[PDB]
Amino acid sequence: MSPGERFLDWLKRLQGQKAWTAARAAFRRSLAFPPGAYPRAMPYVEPFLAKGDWRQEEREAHYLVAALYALKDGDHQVGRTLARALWEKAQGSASVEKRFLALLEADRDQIAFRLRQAVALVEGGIDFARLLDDLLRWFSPERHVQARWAREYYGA
Repeated sequence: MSPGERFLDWLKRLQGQKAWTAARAAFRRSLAFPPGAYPRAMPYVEPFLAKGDWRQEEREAHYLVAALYALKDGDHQVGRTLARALWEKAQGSASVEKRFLALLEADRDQIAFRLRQAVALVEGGIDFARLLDDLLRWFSPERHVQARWAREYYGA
């Protein structure tokens, strides 16, 4: 499995437990703070991160995805990437495309905010496994993830 698929399994397992209500509450509330900076969400993510070796930016990626997953009430739709979901949303609103481009152009200080805004903007579920795999590689000098998102958007 990929890091994204592994984390998705973890989130799905959590959502199936009685502790979900509390977990969702923590993840949802964490959207008001920088990823990885909300204490109550930590007990629900650290046990997972402990199984691997991560850099701070990578831990933050997991926290942000958990928060966005909760925002969408765990509606994971394999194959429906955020880029594709944004294209669908843009058909009814041309301005959505400018938000999409700004998302692709976001740097370390803008990505968390713009990603939360983009997920909140689209209708329905998205692929949270691919979302994490992509966020984890977002800062590659090549910007290959960004180019692929553009491919998915204009390809739709």
